[PDB]
Amino acid sequence: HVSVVTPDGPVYEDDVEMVSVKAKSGELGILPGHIPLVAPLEISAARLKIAVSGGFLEVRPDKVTILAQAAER
Amino acid sequence: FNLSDMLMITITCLIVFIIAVAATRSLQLRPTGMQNFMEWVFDFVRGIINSTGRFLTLGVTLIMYVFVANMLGLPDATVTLTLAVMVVALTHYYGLKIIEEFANTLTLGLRLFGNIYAGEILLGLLASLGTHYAAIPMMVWQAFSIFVGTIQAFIFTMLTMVYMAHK
Amino acid sequence: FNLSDMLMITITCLIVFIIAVAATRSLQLRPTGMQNFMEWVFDFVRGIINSTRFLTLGVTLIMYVFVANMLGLPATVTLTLAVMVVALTHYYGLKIIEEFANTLTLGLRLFGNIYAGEILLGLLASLGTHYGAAIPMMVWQAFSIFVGTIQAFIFTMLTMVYMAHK
Amino acid sequence: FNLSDMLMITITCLIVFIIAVAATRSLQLRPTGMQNFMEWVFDFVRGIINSTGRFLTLGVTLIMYVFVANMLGLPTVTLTLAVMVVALTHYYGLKIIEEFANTLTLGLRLFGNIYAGEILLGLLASLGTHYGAAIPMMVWQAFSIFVGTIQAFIFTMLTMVYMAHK
Amino acid sequence: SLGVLAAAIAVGLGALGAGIGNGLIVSRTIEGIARQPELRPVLQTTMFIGVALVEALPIIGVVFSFIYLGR
Amino acid sequence: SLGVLAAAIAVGLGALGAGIGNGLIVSRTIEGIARQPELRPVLQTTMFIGVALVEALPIIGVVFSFIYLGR
Amino acid sequence: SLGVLAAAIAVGLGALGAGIGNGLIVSRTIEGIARQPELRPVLQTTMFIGVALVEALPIIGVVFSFIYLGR
Amino acid sequence: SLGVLAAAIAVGLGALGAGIGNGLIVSRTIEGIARQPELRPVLQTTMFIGVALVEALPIIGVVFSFIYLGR
Amino acid sequence: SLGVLAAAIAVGLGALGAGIGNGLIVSRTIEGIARQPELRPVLQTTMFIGVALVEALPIIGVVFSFIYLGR
Amino acid sequence: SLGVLAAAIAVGLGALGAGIGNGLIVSRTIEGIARQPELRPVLQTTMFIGVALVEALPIIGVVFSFIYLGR
Amino acid sequence: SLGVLAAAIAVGLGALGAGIGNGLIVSRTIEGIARQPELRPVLQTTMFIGVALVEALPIIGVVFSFIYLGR
Amino acid sequence: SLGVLAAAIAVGLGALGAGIGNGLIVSRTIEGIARQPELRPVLQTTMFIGVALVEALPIIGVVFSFIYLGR
Amino acid sequence: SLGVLAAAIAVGLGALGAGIGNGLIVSRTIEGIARQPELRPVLQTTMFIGVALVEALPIIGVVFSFIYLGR
Amino acid sequence: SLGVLAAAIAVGLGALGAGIGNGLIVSRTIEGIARQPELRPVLQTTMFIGVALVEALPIIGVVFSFIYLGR
Amino acid sequence: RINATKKTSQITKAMEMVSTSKLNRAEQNAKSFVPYMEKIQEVVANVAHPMLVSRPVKKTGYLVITSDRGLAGAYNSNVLRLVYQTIQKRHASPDEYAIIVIGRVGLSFFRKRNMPVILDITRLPDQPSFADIKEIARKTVGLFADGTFDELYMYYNHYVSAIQQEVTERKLLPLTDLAENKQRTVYEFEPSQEEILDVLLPQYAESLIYGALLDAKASEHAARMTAMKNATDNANELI
Amino acid sequence: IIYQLLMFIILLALLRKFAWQPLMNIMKQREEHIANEIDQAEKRRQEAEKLLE
Amino acid sequence: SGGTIIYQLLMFIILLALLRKFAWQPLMNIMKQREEHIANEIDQAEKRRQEAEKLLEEQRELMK
Amino acid sequence: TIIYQLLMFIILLALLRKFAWQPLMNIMKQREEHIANEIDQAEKRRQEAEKLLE
Amino acid sequence: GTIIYQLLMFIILLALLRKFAWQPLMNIMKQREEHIANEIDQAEKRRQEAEKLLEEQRELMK
Amino acid sequence: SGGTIIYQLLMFIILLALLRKFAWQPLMNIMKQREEHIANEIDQAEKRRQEAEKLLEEQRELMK
Amino acid sequence: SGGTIIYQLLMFIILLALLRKFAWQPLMNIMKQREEHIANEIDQAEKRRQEAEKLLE
Repeated sequence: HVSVVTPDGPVYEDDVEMVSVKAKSGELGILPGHIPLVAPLEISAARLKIAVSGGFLEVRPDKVTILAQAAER
Repeated sequence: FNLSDMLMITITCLIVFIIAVAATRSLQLRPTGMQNFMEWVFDFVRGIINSTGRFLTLGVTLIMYVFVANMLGLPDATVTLTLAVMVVALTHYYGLKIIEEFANTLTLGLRLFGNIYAGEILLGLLASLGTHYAAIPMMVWQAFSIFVGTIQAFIFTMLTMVYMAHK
Repeated sequence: FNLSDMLMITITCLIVFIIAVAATRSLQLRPTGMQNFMEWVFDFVRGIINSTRFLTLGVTLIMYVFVANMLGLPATVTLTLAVMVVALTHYYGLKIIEEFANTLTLGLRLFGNIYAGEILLGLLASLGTHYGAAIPMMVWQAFSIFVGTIQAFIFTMLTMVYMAHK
Repeated sequence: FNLSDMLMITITCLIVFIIAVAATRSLQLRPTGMQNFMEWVFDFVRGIINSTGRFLTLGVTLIMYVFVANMLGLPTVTLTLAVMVVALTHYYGLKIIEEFANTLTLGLRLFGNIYAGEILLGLLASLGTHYGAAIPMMVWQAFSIFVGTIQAFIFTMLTMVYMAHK
Repeated sequence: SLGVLAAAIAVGLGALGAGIGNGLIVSRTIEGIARQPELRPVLQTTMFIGVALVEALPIIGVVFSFIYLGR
Repeated sequence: SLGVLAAAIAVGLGALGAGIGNGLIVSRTIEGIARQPELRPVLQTTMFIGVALVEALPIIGVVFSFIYLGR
Repeated sequence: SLGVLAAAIAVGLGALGAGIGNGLIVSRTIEGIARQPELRPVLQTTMFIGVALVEALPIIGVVFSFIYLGR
Repeated sequence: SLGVLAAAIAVGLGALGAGIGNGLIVSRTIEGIARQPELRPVLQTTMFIGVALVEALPIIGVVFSFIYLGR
Repeated sequence: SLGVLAAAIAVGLGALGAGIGNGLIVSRTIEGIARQPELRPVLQTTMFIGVALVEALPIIGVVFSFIYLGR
Repeated sequence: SLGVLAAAIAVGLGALGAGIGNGLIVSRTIEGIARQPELRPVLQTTMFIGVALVEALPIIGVVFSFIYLGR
Repeated sequence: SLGVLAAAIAVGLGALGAGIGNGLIVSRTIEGIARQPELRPVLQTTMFIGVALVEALPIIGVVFSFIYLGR
Repeated sequence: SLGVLAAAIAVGLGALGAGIGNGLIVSRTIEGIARQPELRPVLQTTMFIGVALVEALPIIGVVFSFIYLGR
Repeated sequence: SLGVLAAAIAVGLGALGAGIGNGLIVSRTIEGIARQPELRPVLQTTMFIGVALVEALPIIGVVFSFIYLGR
Repeated sequence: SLGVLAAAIAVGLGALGAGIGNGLIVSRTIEGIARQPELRPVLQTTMFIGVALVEALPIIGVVFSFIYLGR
Repeated sequence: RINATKKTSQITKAMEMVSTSKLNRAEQNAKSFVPYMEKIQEVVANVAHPMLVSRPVKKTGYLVITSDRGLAGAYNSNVLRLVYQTIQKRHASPDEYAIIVIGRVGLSFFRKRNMPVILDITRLPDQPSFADIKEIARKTVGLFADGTFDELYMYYNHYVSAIQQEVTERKLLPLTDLAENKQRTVYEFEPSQEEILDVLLPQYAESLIYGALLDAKASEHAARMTAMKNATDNANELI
Repeated sequence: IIYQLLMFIILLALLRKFAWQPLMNIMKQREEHIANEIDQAEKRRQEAEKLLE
Repeated sequence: SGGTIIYQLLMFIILLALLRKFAWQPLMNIMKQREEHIANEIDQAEKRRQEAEKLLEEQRELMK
Repeated sequence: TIIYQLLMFIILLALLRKFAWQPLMNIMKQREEHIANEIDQAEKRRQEAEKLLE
Repeated sequence: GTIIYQLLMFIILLALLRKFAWQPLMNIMKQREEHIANEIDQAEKRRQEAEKLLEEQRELMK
Repeated sequence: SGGTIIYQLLMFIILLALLRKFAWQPLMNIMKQREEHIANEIDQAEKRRQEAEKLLEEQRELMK
Repeated sequence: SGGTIIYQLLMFIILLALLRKFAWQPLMNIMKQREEHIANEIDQAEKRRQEAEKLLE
């Protein structure tokens, strides 16, 4: 699951086999089975295979959730 | 002069001639066969130039020439030095720092020549060992020497493009 | 045979025997003094074994090597001890050659550590007698004793892990 | 005695005296020109002392004298100065001999920097005279003077740190 | 006959330096491509140009060693 | 005479450099696979090309050392 | 006859080059083991293949040193 | 004789390599233990296996050095 | 006689320094580029000032070595 | 006759390797201690274990130097 | 006699040191410029003074080597 | 004759090994102080203890160097 | 009489050590200023005091080398 | 005789070791100061403590080298 | 008289029904807001600095919650009374009497009492969105970060039952009471922990500023509905 | 340098010039296919708008 | 060395044949992938134009 | 010398074991058994008391 | 002379180390013994309290 | 009396002229900035004193 | 070595004392007087402001 969550509510909760995202430290390519880590987003348009405008990125080998506010498809 | 070197240079010129003629023998809308490979290599050099139009022409000619130069060695320093000098002069005319840059260009040409001579020396040592007396090791040596020559040609083209862009 | 080595071995065995007798002079539910020290060495060796049947063998080996290193304060034996330990580990249960060399290397390392300490102490004592560095001599003896204690612990741990692997 | 060294020391002393006289020719609430430079250097040394009052005057004179010595070279004493500085630092308030060794090493390092600069300048001048790299010679004098200045400030900072530690 | 020894020493030094440089570069680009797979073409291109630049000097060293051995 | 020792030192330095090279190389690719388990074959192939690329020069050095020893 | 010197220095250089390589190899493997224990078999296999690859040139150097000592 | 110097050089090189490798191993084990405080057993077994493989070469080097010194 | 050996050691040390320099440079730049995929041209430019600054001295060393070998 | 310098280089190399190993050991263990104030006795005990492990080859090298000097 | 070898050794060691220093300096400036591009000018300047600082002893070494060769 | 040269270099690498050794010992000390100042005393005890073993091997060399000088 | 050779060797070793030291110091302060532009004056004053501190001893080494060359 | 060469070798090795040690010891300090600027006084305390400990070996080494040169 | 009281009862009952419908509408958002809070709490607990420790206090801001319109029983009055009592008790100095208001009635009361309003916001919809409060939350958190105050507090009513609107208080002060999660999982940091925490802390603060206000809106709607039902019954029995 | 100049002039001239002339016959055709498709799509959209009107 | 040169040429020819025996498939696959990409790029535009024309005809018929 | 040393070491180890280590192990096992018996008695008494109260 | 000098040095070292090592070793041994005794008498007191509670519960039920 | 001293003096003179022509402004503006800061502090103090005196006089006049 | 170390130390001490008593005491005294004058001006301004406030009250 690559479900994103906003204070108003969820937006998308589909499954995926590829994740890409631009973070403040740099670009990241996330794959299933990745080590848990934390990285902050900086007004980036995350792409799966939507916009975030400020938020946090957490990864778990099971699933990845991108919590942020003001996110639209 | 060097009669053998002149004959070899003429041989590479003729080889490039027939290769280009065969590549552009027929014109159509869908490049296939040799035309497909020509389109692919043209796209590759165009992308390299964009990363680092007018100069893509002689860039392609130089790439093909060094490819042929690496090619016939499988079966010279003056030529490499002259080519490096001509490339440096063309880059300067297109537009101790200058002396240093010329030294680096000469060093790059000498490095390509040294790779060629390293391959030649390995082949000669293998031939001498055969005369004294390794088909698979000879095959591996020929393969990786041709591979290294191709990468050296690509690196020389990229360095020339970078120097031209800087100038 | 080596008369001096035999005498030293006999002295170390006697010292270990009297130490064990004094530690086990009496038994009770409250260990104090020497009994407390024996309890704490037993707990430490048990914890080491658990981290890495042979507990009493390890305790006896630790006591023997500690007494041997302490006696030096005032190579054949080390090789024999290493060979016996390797044989016991093998019987309890290229690459084999390297594994066999490793135990001899550990034994030789312990032997060389004690030999270097003894040689340095003897040279310093002879130099001081001929022409008195009491503080540096005491520091050197304390450093050698500490190094021997760490070497004894390392040898015990190495024997334990080798036995566990075997 | 060293007549040339004594004459050079007297020359630097006279230069320092006349520089101080020019700097303190007049006193008021508005520092300008030479007074502006004197105020700037006084503020800099005061800030350095605060980072690392009573010894501020000594620091000012030592900095001025070492700057004059570096400037003069453009056209034993160092050991004596280092010994005097170490003695003053000790009297203000193997560790002691180690600290004396570091002080002597710092003095010898400054001396070696000046000596190497002078030797290089002399060799370059002799080579140019015999068979004239005016621009490289000027560059050489430039960074030799610059390095001497940084060495002077480094020595002042080290002396201040030693005095604070003492 | 010390020229042979001199040439061998130069060749060995050049080989060690080239090995160190190539190891550093390719080890770093391994993590470079491991962090984000999508950049592989660019990373491999700069990979190859960098290793060529690194190996440039060792070829000159080998040529000089051969010349010295011949002399 | 000295050619044998010249070849010996040449091969020794070549081997030392190559060893540092592939050691760094394997350490970095192992860190990479630890980072992202899903890229195992591509990391393996990149390390496989890299080791040959770095080790190319020491083989030439060894060949030159053998030639010198023969001389 | 410095053949003994040549062989010994070659062997020493080979061992010195090898050891640092193997250690730097296994260090990152144990780091990955600490980071994510679930991949112990694959990191073990990669470790062993890395050490096997690294300890190749020193072996050839050792045999060459033995040959040189014989000669 | 000269063979004594050769053997000493080989022994020194082997000792330096083994020290570097095993120091790196034990430092990385300390780092791993600090990172994860409950993996001490497996970390220790990996430590011992790593130092064993690292020091494998030095023993053979010492044996060859002794043989050369005897020669 | 000794002049050729002096020249050889000079060029060898120069090659060592040069290679280590630009290898470290291009490795760190690969890491930075993989960190930030964009802004490639500025780093690709700084490549060559860095390499020239690193390699300035060894060319003078090689020239001096050739001069000494002449004597 | 000339075994004195052999013994000297042996002890010097052994000491240098031991120093590097110990420096790495203490650096990493105190870094871990700073990272986590607890488990201090565990860290110290493991660091002494590592020190005893590393100080193995140099001692044997010193003994070898002693017997070589005797010869 | 030995003056040529002395000058070559001095020049080579100076080149090695200068290469190391410049390599580290411009590699870290590339790292910083990749971190934040805004301060590009001040990093370039500071790296200018850094290069000037590091490349000071090798010049004196070259001058002393020339003097010794003359002697 | 050569003993004085042997003895002088015996303390040579020992000083180099000790200096290169404890250099990393104190660099990590400040890192813990910078990360956390409340643990200043506990870090100082470890570093003071650690440097003793770092310089332990060179102490064996210098005394042995004096013996070599006498012979 | 090899005195010039000894002096040049000492000068070269000092130059290499100084080069490494200034490279490390100035690279670290470059990283610092890139991290935090605000502390620039403090970073530069620490830069100069540190570079003077490290370069101190090689100056004494060069002076001793000149003395030995004279002798 | 050889005493001058021995003394110069000892001085050079000690200088290289001291320079490397001082550079490594001081490198992290700029980063620490940039991270917390408030710990400036205690950071200078650990500046001037331990640097003398590192440099103590070079001073004794050069003193012994001067003694050997005096012979 | 009869017609007037009948009309008043009718209109009061109708708008009480509207209030109940608004309560029902707000309950959906209150129930749907949880997952963001759960995720951020888990992440903060896993990961864990200026705003993480206390300091020598010098001033304290007092956030309060009220309603744009009145016509409530105790919602806009109990919080004001409690806040005034605790202020007059603790914050003896006017410098420490710093306050922040969000409701029109509270604004009027504090203007009458002559209190130093620092920042204020009014004219908010019945069901607000994030962007309408984000600016105020960012301003307050930036003020706290720069250090104008040294302690933060919120006063409001928490919805526990339709007829029971309990009043309570929380602490937006430097974070101390963090509930450690049972499954403590250790993550890595790409841009390092210092920057990670420095970026996450304002996110947590401006998320904690929510939840409380949703509960306050639900409580005020419940109080309105209950008071108007009581008034309607009183009018019916009087008629 | 005369023979090298002749060879390089030929390589930059004549042969490669004609080859670049023929490669255009494929590249421009491939581009013009998409260009004509886009133009036809625009014409069809205009026809649809006219039908809507 | 006429015989050595001939032997080297024969060995190089055999090496080229052996390398081709394993490298003919990958290079041909890469060329086929490029050709398929170009063909798909052309066919997408052709299909889009045809669909637009058909939609225009349908809209005109509906309008009539 | 090696064979005699090994035989003496083996004999001394066996004698020390069978003389004190077996008695020392017996004493340690007795202490552990006493502690375990006390713990088991406490647990049984607590369980019986809880059952009686319930 | 050398043997007696070494013996005197060893005796002086033991005397010096006695004062610096008696306190730490004795403190550690005392702490270990105190922990063991704490475990033992905690178990004994828990057993006695359990027996007393059982007797009290039986009396209360009776 | 060799020409080395004269050559060194000429080189020093040329270096001094170049250094002056290339660095007169950087030192001059720094000195002027320090002097301007001191003058600004003095003028601020004087203006504050004058304003305080004027305010006291105005308050006295208003009271009277 | 030499015998000018004592003379150099005596000259340094004499130069220190003479430079101090000739310029350093006057320059430091002038700087202290300027600082004290600035402080006195600030204090006088504060006193004038306090007097103005008292007169207003």
